Amino acid sequence: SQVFGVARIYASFNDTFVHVTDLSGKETIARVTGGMKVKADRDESSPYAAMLAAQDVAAKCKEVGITAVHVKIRATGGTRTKTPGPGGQAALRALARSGLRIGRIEDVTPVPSDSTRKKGGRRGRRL
Amino acid sequence: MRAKWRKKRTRRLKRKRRKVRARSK
Amino acid sequence: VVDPFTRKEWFDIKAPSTFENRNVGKTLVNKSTGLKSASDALKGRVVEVCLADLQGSEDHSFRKIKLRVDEVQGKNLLTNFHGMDFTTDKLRSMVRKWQTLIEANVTVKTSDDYVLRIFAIAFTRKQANQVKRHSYAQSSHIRAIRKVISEILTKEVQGSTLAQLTSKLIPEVINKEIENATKDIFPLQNIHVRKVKLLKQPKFDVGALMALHG
Amino acid sequence: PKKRASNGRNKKGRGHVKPVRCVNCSKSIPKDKAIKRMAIRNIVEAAAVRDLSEASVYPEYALPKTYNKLHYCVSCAIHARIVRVRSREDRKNRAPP
Amino acid sequence: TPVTLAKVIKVLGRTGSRGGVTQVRVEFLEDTSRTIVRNVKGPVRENDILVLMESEREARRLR
RNA sequence: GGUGAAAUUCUUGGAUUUAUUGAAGACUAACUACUGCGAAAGCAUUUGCCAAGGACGUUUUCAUUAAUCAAGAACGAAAGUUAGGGGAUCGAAGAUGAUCAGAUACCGUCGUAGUCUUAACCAUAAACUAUGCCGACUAGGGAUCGGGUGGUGUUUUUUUAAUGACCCACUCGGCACCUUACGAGAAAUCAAAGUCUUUGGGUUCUGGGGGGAGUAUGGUCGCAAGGCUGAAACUUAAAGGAAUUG
RNA sequence: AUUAUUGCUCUUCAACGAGGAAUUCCUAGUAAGCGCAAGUCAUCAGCUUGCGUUGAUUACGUCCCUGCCCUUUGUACACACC
Ligand SMILES: [Mg+2]
Ligand SMILES: [Mg+2]
Ligand SMILES: [Mg+2]
Ligand SMILES: [Mg+2]
Ligand SMILES: [Mg+2]
Ligand SMILES: [Mg+2]
Ligand SMILES: [Mg+2]
Ligand SMILES: [Mg+2]
Ligand SMILES: [Mg+2]
Ligand SMILES: [Mg+2]
Ligand SMILES: [Mg+2]
Ligand SMILES: [Mg+2]
Ligand SMILES: [Mg+2]
Ligand SMILES: [Mg+2]
Ligand SMILES: [Mg+2]
Ligand SMILES: [Mg+2]
Ligand SMILES: [Mg+2]
Ligand SMILES: [Zn+2]
Repeated sequence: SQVFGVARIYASFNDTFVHVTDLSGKETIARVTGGMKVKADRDESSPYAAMLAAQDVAAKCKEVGITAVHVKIRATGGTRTKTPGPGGQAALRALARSGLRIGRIEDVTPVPSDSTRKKGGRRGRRL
Repeated sequence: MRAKWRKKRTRRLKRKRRKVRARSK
Repeated sequence: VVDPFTRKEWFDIKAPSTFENRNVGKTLVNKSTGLKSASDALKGRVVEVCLADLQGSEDHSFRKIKLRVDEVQGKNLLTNFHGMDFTTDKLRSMVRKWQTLIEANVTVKTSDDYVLRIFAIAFTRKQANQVKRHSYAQSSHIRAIRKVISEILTKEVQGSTLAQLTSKLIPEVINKEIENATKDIFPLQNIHVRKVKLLKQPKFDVGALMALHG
Repeated sequence: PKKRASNGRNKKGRGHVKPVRCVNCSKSIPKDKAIKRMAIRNIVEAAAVRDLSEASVYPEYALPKTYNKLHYCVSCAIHARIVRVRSREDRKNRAPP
Repeated sequence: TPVTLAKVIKVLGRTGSRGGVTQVRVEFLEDTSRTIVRNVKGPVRENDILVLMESEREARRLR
């Protein structure tokens, strides 16, 4: 009923990424992060900035042509944390409350058949 | 001092007396 | 001082034959300029869409599909096939403790000579009166299940390209025959092809490609 | 003296398992000594569930949880997660809740 | 401007780390047969009457 | 980007995010457990091949062929050494941003050796159950892995079986847990750490207050680093174990 | 009685226009306002100890802050973390 695209939300710690693209992926449209919509470096990942970034994203989305979208939220992944960051659910909340539509949302965090030694060495990051 | 460091302490000490004695062979 | 959206050409994506809505989605390119154009440059992309999103029913909510774009004809961009996946959450939902994950795979060819590697996964189930709390099989068990699973897969392929293989996957007949050959060894549950990743296409051949459309 | 019969933690008839890397500090720690939590939770959250359903195509959709195994390192297990510290006796209790 | 009145039934208890806030269940008189839990700031007893400025958003824990 | 917070750093070179396809080396996630196997070190993707093994079944065979072991030998985590290959990752060293009174560190960045593999070395780990091996006896209980036996057990449908997975009883042999304690202990505890002043089943090995010291010396092994063997003079009234109350 | 003990009279007529960061005390005849007696005292209360007079607002809760107490737990401390 609507026009569909991809939301794709990389929500790590220390920042949260949102950017809508073509459903094929190649051509992307409107981005902006949390590190953008406030300056404080340490406040780069708080749900507040994430919301404000979902605001800017929704604004251009409904300014170019996308009326709907599917989200693929995503943590750092790889050999790192693997657990969803602070400002993705808030970005989700803010982009649904925007006025855009929503349909089907799977997670795409890279999970390995494990390996490549994790950083920080055997004795652990100790502090 | 930690035992392992003391074990290392004398390893060094030994390798030295190994040197000095060698000047005299 | 430009804003490429007052410059972008706009598009819509059409599915192939053996599904539901061929009208799948929309996209953006660039005006077919002399020297780098909207045609040959791209279009030949791929599209991730749940087949429950393109079949209609939800007894299909997992099982994802990759449509690849081969031929185009102005505003009407036609697609074929790139493979099939699984929703990451659905898989994670079957990998319960106290049971066996059995997994097997095989690389094989069709008539219209596409080469593919297809997958297959099953888990042992408790006997519906079992008392012991886990239920694992016995490796000699497992080995049997794989050799049979593979015996079944190498059969079901080399049908009429993916085209009929496609038409074989969608109603999951493979899943049941598996269960059939198997139940003479061990229980088992879920049992899906899970993944199938294509990987070698023959030649363009504008005939058969177009032959899936109308 | 000896503080536990599981010694550190749970390995009898093997002599070597295989280190996992701690999820919180990256410390290596034997798999069988790991301390492990299956963190399952909805992709959305508390209050977002209404807002999510409403601003969507589909009848109530489906909804998928996130399934994540968690490997803490003991010090990390103690500094936050499952830990307290228990009396000489209550230690012996392997029952979860 | 919609007014929505609800009669307090059962005092639930204190939340908010400070504790000034009191949880409570109500039943609106304008069409009864429907309960909601609210958060209050003032002192409250049973049968007191609360003005729900909006009529549908109940809460829980408070930090 | 990173952190408690930052900075060093990277960004007209469209970074970071995205998409499609490609290369390299390492690894084997989830399933994975008070679960398996091996002399121990150790061993988790598939399939082919090559030989090996325990337990079980056994009205088979041989018939004392055995138990344990100075000397001697095979294997031996990680690191490290020699000569090639490899060199993705993480990363002793070094260099750096910060922190600090200082900060040779902890945290951050760059990253040499290394990490992987072949052919040789090395022989040590809290190499741990801090508990030698064979044999007998002594007490309860529910789980579980392998094997076997029993049942007009359940389930699979076809036409009933035959299979297969499952349920109950039993029995060898495993990995363990539970409860008691006759019994043992300085206690913590322990089905052995029991069957010990009512002191003897067989055998190997090590210890004899604490330091000095695993040091000196000699011998021997090693390319080296170092391994094995290993004293004394002198010093000293404690050092140490378990439990109790603060 | 000077470096003015205190009291009185005329004159002189300052800062201070509700107070930053912070911080104190308090739940009923209490808080706050208001004086008085007593101690000291030859003379000197802007101090104290008590006293009555006028008389509220706001909680009747919790563990956020701060402080302490209790259990569990580690200890090589027991002249006991100085
Ligand atoms: Mg710490
Ligand atoms: Mg000379
Ligand atoms: Mg002690
Ligand atoms: Mg201790
Ligand atoms: Mg070991
Ligand atoms: Mg695997
Ligand atoms: Mg390297
Ligand atoms: Mg340095
Ligand atoms: Mg410096
Ligand atoms: Mg240095
Ligand atoms: Mg030794
Ligand atoms: Mg051990
Ligand atoms: Mg027994
Ligand atoms: Mg039987
Ligand atoms: Mg004590
Ligand atoms: Mg007086
Ligand atoms: Mg005074
Ligand atoms: Zn940790």
